[PDB]
Amino acid sequence: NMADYNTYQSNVQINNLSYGVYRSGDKESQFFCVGLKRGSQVPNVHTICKIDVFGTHKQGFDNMLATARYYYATGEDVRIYYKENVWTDRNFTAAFSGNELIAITTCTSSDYCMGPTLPN
Amino acid sequence: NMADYNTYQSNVQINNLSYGVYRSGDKESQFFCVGLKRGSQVPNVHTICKIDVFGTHKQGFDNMLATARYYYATGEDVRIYYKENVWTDRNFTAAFSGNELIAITTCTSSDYCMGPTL
Amino acid sequence: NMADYNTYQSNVQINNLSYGVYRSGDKESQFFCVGLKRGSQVPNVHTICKIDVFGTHKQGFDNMLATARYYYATGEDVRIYYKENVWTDRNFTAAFSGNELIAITTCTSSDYCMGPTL
Amino acid sequence: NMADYNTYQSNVQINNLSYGVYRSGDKESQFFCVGLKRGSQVPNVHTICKIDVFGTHKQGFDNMLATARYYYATGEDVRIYYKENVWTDRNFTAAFSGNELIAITTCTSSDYCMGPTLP
Amino acid sequence: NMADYNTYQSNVQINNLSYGVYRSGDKESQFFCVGLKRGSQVPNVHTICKIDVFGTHKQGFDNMLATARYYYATGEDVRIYYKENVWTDRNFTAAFSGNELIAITTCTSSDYCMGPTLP
Ligand SMILES: CC(=O)N[C@H]1[C@H]([C@H](O)[C@H](O)CO)O[C@@](O[C@H]2[C@@H](O)[C@@H](CO)O[C@@H](O[C@H]3[C@H](O)[C@@H](O)[C@@H](O)O[C@@H]3CO)[C@@H]2O)(C(=O)O)C[C@@H]1O
Ligand SMILES: CC(=O)N[C@H]1[C@H]([C@H](O)[C@H](O)CO)O[C@@](O[C@H]2[C@@H](O)[C@@H](CO)O[C@@H](O[C@H]3[C@H](O)[C@@H](O)[C@@H](O)O[C@@H]3CO)[C@@H]2O)(C(=O)O)C[C@@H]1O
Ligand SMILES: CC(=O)N[C@H]1[C@H]([C@H](O)[C@H](O)CO)O[C@@](O[C@H]2[C@@H](O)[C@@H](CO)O[C@@H](O[C@H]3[C@H](O)[C@@H](O)[C@@H](O)O[C@@H]3CO)[C@@H]2O)(C(=O)O)C[C@@H]1O
Ligand SMILES: CC(=O)N[C@H]1[C@H]([C@H](O)[C@H](O)CO)O[C@@](O[C@@H]2[C@@H](O)[C@H](O)O[C@H](CO)[C@@H]2O)(C(=O)O)C[C@@H]1O
Ligand SMILES: CC(=O)N[C@H]1[C@H]([C@H](O)[C@H](O)CO)O[C@@](O[C@@H]2[C@@H](O)[C@H](O)O[C@H](CO)[C@@H]2O)(C(=O)O)C[C@@H]1O
Ligand SMILES: CC(=O)N[C@H]1[C@H]([C@H](O)[C@H](O)CO)O[C@@](O)(C(=O)O)C[C@@H]1O
Ligand SMILES: [Ca+2]
Ligand SMILES: [Cl-]
Ligand SMILES: [Cl-]
Ligand SMILES: [Cl-]
Ligand SMILES: [Cl-]
Ligand SMILES: [Cl-]
Ligand SMILES: [Cl-]
Ligand SMILES: [Cl-]
Ligand SMILES: [Cl-]
Ligand SMILES: [Cl-]
Ligand SMILES: [Cl-]
Repeated sequence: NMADYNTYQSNVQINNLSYGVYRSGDKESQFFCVGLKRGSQVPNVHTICKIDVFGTHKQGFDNMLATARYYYATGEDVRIYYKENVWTDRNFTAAFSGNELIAITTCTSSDYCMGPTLPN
Repeated sequence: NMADYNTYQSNVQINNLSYGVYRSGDKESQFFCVGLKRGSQVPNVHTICKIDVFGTHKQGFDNMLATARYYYATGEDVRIYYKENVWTDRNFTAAFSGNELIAITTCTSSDYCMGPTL
Repeated sequence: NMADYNTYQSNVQINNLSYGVYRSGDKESQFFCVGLKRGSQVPNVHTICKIDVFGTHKQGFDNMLATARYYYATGEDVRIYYKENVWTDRNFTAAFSGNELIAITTCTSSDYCMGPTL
Repeated sequence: NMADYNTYQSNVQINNLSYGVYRSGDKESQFFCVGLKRGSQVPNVHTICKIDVFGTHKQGFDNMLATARYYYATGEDVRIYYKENVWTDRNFTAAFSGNELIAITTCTSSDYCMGPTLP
Repeated sequence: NMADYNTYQSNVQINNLSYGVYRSGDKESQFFCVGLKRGSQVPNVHTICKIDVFGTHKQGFDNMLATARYYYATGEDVRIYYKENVWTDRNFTAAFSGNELIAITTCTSSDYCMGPTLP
């Protein structure tokens, strides 16, 4: 069991994207946020964010951004691994969410995406 | 609300892009500007720039550039958050604008774009 | 022969890609993994990973990611060089594998891929 | 007017591209050059270059290259701002030119390219 | 002439690409190699490599790689400038080559590629 990989939404698509610069607390940050759909439906949790200088995992901001962007471009089916209730900037969470983006993997069927699932 | 996110234009397209290097004050800078339209119309503020070593927020130059270029390439509907009357180099502002680029988010209808609204 | 180039699969395709951030041991890491098919079949070794701050070769993370993603986009025949039984984090291996990604070369025919062979 | 923005070619296309590594003096450098055309014509200035550790603006090498490469790909109309008589290495300028690349902007018509112009 | 720019092959296509990590001479390195064709033929020197921590010019590894990947993608006509027999790790040379990548420029036709040429 990988820590932080037990909260995911599978077979979703990235259909919105935000990227910006922002001062939060006392730090100048960059952030991006993905908006999620599942076909014509909107998943329960639909907005996941990553911030360069805040979070449980500060590494990989540029790589995650490029990855998100590619998937937004193709619109393909992906699994999004995320972490709930991370951001405490109430201004930020009101506008986007408290969710922190952890990983994105691809799917090869309505039923299977790459990466760990809750056993079983 | 999010500081610096109260000034924006929704459902615009990035129909022109400028990138260049330039000496301003006594500092060597990089800059890019987006030119905007809303359909056949030109909005109030239509030129918005970001500069690597100047501005209210200096971070994110490369990621903001890569992002603007993506949207220039697709011609898709976006919202642009910016900050007014930032640049003090009067040669620059005359040629482009005094507007600093803060964020770019995507839009799915004339109603909804991602990010905070007022 | 070249150290670490004795183990490979030729003429497979990358049909899935994983990228994420993860704490392993005491380190904050990035990883990505390619998932492999050979046509419609799954090959013996089907999952190969690279991690920025762990491995036989920590260099080239961004360039290896960029390369994988490229071949994922095209779906072309590649030959993949890898090192088995590298990762010792048993939560990682169970979720992906213990194979470390060493190199990716291209293929012009079902008979030839670039790079050393045994 | 912006200092280095008086010299430009409008509504051209980048139809050739060079990139390489080169020792000039005792300084190891990278350079890239754009080759220009105007539809079927070739403008007065047809070769323009940027070098990572030489020139009037050493910054923005990676971004300028990515920008030029993109425009090379789409082959679209751009405006090119440059600086003449920069490069002192006579081997380099005989091989390419003495022109330094300052900026690249896009054009939405034959009448308009983004960026300043003269009177 | 430009030092290191007198050895080249014009109007070739990059038809193969290798990228990997590797330990040589007790240093941890990245390398990539382009493989070349000329139409239905294979030029005299068909494999040219660049290595991040070794070579006559160690700069520009990411930019050269990105450049070579682009031309692998398009399969278009290019001129490759290289330097011969630089690599001394015989494992590597037997597997790939001993040639170091110096520059890549684009061609408009079989008469003209960008960059310095011999008379
Ligand atoms: C492209 C450009 O405009 N560059 C100029 C920058 C930018 O306008 C600025 O960084 C964006 O915020 O500004 C430069 O001039 C500033 C500098 O001389 C500082 C010196 O401390 O003063 C600034 O004015 C301040 C002033 O210091 C405060 O007392 C108070 O009045 O606020 C004003 C707000 O501007 C100058 O604008 C710079 O070098 O930083 C000149 C650049 O050409
Ligand atoms: C993602 C992951 O698996 N990370 C683990 C890493 C990687 O397996 C490793 O870096 C791959 O090269 O390994 C970690 O555990 C190693 C660490 O405790 C070191 C301390 O010296 O010991 C390693 O085992 C060695 C051992 O040191 C040798 O004496 C001999 O027994 O061989 C083994 C072979 O590995 C541990 O693998 C790490 O801390 O780097 C744990 C990571 O979670
Ligand atoms: C991929 C690879 O082959 N790496 C080897 C490198 C490169 O071939 C080299 O950098 C090419 O420029 O070479 C290594 O061995 C060199 C090293 O031991 C140095 C010591 O400083 O000597 C080099 O040969 C010199 C020689 O010392 C001089 O007398 C004169 O002949 O110049 C030559 C230049 O080739 C060795 O080639 C290295 O570690 O740098 C071994 C690498 O595996
Ligand atoms: C944290 C969590 O709830 N994870 C669930 C996930 C979400 O609950 C769900 O997506 C909320 O929108 O749902 C998962 O299972 C899904 C199925 O319930 C659905 O019928 O089909 C989906 C694929 O199209 C998906 O398999 C999921 O997204 O994987 C299960 C997961 O643990
Ligand atoms: C190092 C060297 O000899 N370089 C030559 C080059 C090579 O010999 C050749 O590429 C080996 O395959 O050949 C050059 O001239 C070429 C002609 O030999 C060829 O018939 O047509 C080529 C264009 O398709 C080209 O004109 C070259 O590649 O430029 C000359 C170069 O110095
Ligand atoms: C974008 C954001 O929400 N930043 C906030 C962070 C993050 O919530 C945590 O770092 C999450 O781990 O927490 C703070 O206490 C901090 O570190 O300054 C306040 C800050 O404003
Ligand atoms: Ca051509
Ligand atoms: Cl754990
Ligand atoms: Cl979890
Ligand atoms: Cl949400
Ligand atoms: Cl993309
Ligand atoms: Cl304006
Ligand atoms: Cl496997
Ligand atoms: Cl010229
Ligand atoms: Cl074209
Ligand atoms: Cl245009
Ligand atoms: Cl060869």
